[PDB]
Amino acid sequence: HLEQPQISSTKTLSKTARLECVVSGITISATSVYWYRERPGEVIQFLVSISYDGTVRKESGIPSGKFEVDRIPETSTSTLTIHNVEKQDIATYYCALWDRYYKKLFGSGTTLVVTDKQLDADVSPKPTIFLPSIAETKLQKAGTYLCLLEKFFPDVIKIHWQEKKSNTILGSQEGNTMKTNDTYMKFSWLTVPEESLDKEHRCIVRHENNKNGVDQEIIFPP
Amino acid sequence: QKVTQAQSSVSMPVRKAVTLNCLYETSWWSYYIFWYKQLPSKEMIFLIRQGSDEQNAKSGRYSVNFKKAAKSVALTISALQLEDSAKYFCALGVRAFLRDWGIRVLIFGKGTRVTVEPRSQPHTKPSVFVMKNGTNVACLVKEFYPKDIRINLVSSKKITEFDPAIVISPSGKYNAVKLGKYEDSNSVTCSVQHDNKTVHSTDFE
Amino acid sequence: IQRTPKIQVYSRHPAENGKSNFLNCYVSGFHPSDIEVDLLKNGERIEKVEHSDLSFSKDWSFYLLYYTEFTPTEKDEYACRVNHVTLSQPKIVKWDR
Amino acid sequence: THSLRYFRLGVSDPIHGVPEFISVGYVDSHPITTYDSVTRQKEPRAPWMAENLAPDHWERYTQLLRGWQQMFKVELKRLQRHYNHSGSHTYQRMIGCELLEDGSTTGFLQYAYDGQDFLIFNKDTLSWLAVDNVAHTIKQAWEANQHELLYQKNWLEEECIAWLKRFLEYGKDTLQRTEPPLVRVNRKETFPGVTALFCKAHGFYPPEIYMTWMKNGEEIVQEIDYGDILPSGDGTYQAWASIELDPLYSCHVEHSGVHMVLQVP
Ligand SMILES: *[C@@H](C)/C=N/c1c(NC[C@H](O)[C@H](O)[C@H](O)CO)[nH]c(=O)[nH]c1=O
Ligand SMILES: *[C@@H]1O[C@H](CO)[C@@H](O)[C@H](O)[C@H]1NC(C)=O
Repeated sequence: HLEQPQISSTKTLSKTARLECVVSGITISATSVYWYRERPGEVIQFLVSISYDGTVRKESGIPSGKFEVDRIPETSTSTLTIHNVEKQDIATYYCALWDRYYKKLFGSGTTLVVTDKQLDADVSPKPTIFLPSIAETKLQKAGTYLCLLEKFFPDVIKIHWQEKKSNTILGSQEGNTMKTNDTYMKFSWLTVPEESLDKEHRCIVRHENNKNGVDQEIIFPP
Repeated sequence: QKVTQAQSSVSMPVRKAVTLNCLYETSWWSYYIFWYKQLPSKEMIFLIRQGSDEQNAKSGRYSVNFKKAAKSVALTISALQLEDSAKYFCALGVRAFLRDWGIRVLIFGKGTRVTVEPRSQPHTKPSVFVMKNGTNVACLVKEFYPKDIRINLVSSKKITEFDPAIVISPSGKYNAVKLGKYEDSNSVTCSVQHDNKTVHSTDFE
Repeated sequence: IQRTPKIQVYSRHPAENGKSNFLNCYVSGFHPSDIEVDLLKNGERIEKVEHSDLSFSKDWSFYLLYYTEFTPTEKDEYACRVNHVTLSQPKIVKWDR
Repeated sequence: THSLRYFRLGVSDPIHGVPEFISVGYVDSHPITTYDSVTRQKEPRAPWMAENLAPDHWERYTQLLRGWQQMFKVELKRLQRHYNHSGSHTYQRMIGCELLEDGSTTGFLQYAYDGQDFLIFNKDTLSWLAVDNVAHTIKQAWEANQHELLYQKNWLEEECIAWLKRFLEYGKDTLQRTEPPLVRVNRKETFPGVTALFCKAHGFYPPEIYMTWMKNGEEIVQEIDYGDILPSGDGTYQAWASIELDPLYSCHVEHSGVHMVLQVP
C-alpha cells in the first residue's frame, strides 16, 4: 500500500519543493520506488526511480540535476525534491511500487501549484453552516445539511460526510470548484433518512492550508 | 514504446456493455498490458493484466479481447454501474524474471473519460426545498427524471448567481442544488420547468 | 483469411570460416500448412536437408525449422527457397554474415 | 510458468503435404505426442515421453484419437454443408492449460475455421461463443448435449492440471536452467555509413530471456530494436538487441536469475 500525505503543494517560482510518499507493509530498503507525473490533458510519464541497493535511474528528457529521490529507513518514506520549479511542472504527481508479484501499486496523488509571488492572504477554507427548512424534515422525514467552503487558492480539496463515530457515509454529494476573483469556492451536501435523523453528523474537509496543520472539522446539529 | 487511445469521452447507460479500444506500438517478445481506473478523487486502481503469451484475461466484470498481430487490447465491461464514472488508462510493461530493480517502467496512454448516464427509468415529480445563512441562500431539488430542468430563483436584488451542477442520486433519478448571494433573507421563491409542470416553493410549505 | 510466412535465415553457432556449423531456415506465421522449403548453396539446392515436424502455434498459424551441417566460407553464398499459397512468386531470402 | 496444450488439424483434401488429420501435443515448447492419418497410432516425440509411460496408455488414446479423427471428418462435412465453401479448407482445435509458478489455474478450449476464431469455450457459463450467424447454428447444436459440455469443463479443471504436473515430473530436462546465455557485443553495418550495437546472446534455455540497453544509468526509451527468440537446433535458443550509436553504453541481460552486465569496450 502507498499513500501521499500531501494533497497539494503550493511553491513559489524557481524554488525547491519536497513531495511525500509513505509505504505500508513492505520496507523501502527491500523494494524500489518509482515516480510518475500526470500532465493536464496529457499522458502519465515516468520521472525517476531509486533501486533497492541505492542507485538512481531517470527518463530521456530530464536534465542532470533537477530531481532528487531519497528513502530514509527510520521513517520508511520516499521523497521527491523538485529544483527550479517552472509553469511546465503543474501536474498531479504519483509514486509507484510493484505489488506481490504482478501488479503495480500507485499513491493517492499530489497536485503541484506554481505562483509568481508568495501568498499574502489567509487561504484557509471558510466554513458556513446550512440547516434545512421545517417543510423538508417533516413531510419527507429526511434532512439535508449543506456545507459551504470559500477563500482558498490551492483548489485541491477533499470533502467527507461522517457521524459521531468516524465512518464515511454513502450518498455524499458535491458540485464544482467555482472561481471567484483570484480565490476558489466549493459546496457539498448530505441527505440522511429517519434512521440516522437523531444522530449528530460531522463533516471533515482536507486541505493544505488547514488551521494548526491538522485536518479541519465542521459540526452539524440534528 | 507508445500507447495510443483514440477514444477521449464515452457516454453509456447503466446495465449495458462498453468496449474501450486501445492500440499499442512496441518491440519486446514478452510483455504485459495493464488497465487502470483513475477515480475523480485522484485514486489510481488496478483492474486487469494481459500477458503476451497469455489467453484473454477475465477478472469478474472486466474482460480484455487481446489481438496479438493487430496490437489491440480492447477492454469490455460485462455490466455497467454508477461507480464506473471515472477516467480509464492503458499501460504497457515488460516481462522480467528477477527482483523489481528500477527499470520496470509502465508506458501509459492519453486516457478515456467515461460518464455513465442513468438507465431507462420512469418520470418522477421534483420536490423543491430551501435553506439560508445570512447572505447566501441555497435551493435543493430531489428525485426527478430526466436531466432536462430549467431551475430559477426570483430575487428583489441579486449580486452573483452560481451555475447549478447536477449529480445522480442512488435512488434511480437526478439531484440538483443551486445557490447564490442575496441581499434579501426572508423573501425567496423558486420556479422549475421539468416534465412540462411548474413546482413552487410554497407547494410543500 | 490467408497468412504470409516470415522467413528467418541464420546459423546455430556464431559465424567462423573453417569450423563446421548448421544452416537454419526458420519459417513462421503461415496458413495453410502446405509449404515447399529447399536450402540453397550458390543457387543449387542441397539434396539432403533434415527438417523438424510441422509445429502448431497459439495464434492458429504454423512454424517449421530446416537444419543441415555446413562449412561457412567468404566466397560461398547461402539462402533458402520458400513456396506458399500467399507467395505468387517463390520468395528467396539471402543469408547475412 | 508451465503449460500443456493439445492441437488438432483438419485439411479437407490432401496434396503433396499429406495427411488430412494431424494431432500433436506440447509441454511448454517441446512436442510430446504425435498422431497422423497416415499411421493411425499415438507415437512419442520426446525421449523422456517414451519412458515413464506404460504401453496401455499409448494404446488407449490411439482408439480415442481414431474416434476424434472420424469426428473431425463429420465436422468438416457439416462446415461444408452450412457455409458455401467447397474444395480444400482447414478445421482447427486447441485444448490446453497454464499452471502458474504461484499456483493459479487457467483452462481453455477453442475451435477454428481457416485460421480464424470460430468457437471459443467459456467454462464459467458452460456455453460456446459464436463469431457470426453461421457459427450460431453449430453453437446451438453443441449446447444441447449438457453432459458433453460438463465433461470439457471437468477435464480442464482437475484432469488437465494432474496431467501437466505428471509430465513435468517425467521431464527433468525441462525444469533445468543448466544453459546460460553467451552475451557478446558486435558492431554491425548494412549500408555506408551506419553504426549499431548488437547485443547478441546465444545457447540459452529456457527461451524466457530479458535484454535492454542503458546509457550511463538511464534506459533508452522508444529507441531499442529487438530481434526474435529463435531455436538454434540443438535444444538451445538465440536472441539480439540493437541500438543506433552516436559520439557510456551498457547491455543488461536477465537469464536464470542472474543479472549480466556488459560495458562497451
Ligand atoms: C494422449 C494423452 C493424447 N491426447 C490428445 C488429447 N487429449 C486431451 C483430451 O483427452 C481430449 O482433447 C478430449 O477430447 C477433451 O474432451 N487431445 C488432442 O487433441 N490430441 C491428443 O493427441
Ligand atoms: C451561519 O454560518 C455561520 C458561518 O458562516 C455559522 O457560524 C452559523 O452558526 C450559521 N448559522 C446557521 C443557523 O446555520
